[PDB]
Amino acid sequence: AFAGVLNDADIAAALEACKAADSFNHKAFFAKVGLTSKSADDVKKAFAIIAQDKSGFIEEDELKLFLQNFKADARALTDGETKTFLKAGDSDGDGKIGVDEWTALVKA
Ligand SMILES: [Ca+2]
Ligand SMILES: [Ca+2]
Repeated sequence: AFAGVLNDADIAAALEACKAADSFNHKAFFAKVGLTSKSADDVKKAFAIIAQDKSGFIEEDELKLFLQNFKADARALTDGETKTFLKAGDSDGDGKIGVDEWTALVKA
């Protein structure tokens, strides 16, 4: 779903690095996959994908499936990984990650 925004090479290496359960770190994934250097238009396309439906937010259960947006058969994040990722992104603490949070998080 990221064809045209992120290259396959980086996506391959990013998934590879966080292979073992609990090895995931969103900041490392962002950097390796090439997200932090993308335009505002691509960063919003990325949000629309990860957020799945049209609730306008990345709900926790959606976050858990973060890696699958890149590779269909990727593993789901662990409860631990999901919580760490959510905690760092959910600035307003409403339990989910909205667009502003996403934009900001990608800039941190
Ligand atoms: Ca959603
Ligand atoms: Ca939030």
